[PDB]
Amino acid sequence: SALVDQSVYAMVFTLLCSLGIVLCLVTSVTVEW
Repeated sequence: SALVDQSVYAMVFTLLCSLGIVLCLVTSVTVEW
């Protein structure tokens, strides 16, 4: 969509990044525990 939905596309990207960061923490700790 760089050459052309939403306007601020980074909000969902940041939320997806936060989900990825949070999920990485959850996966690592659970395996160790």
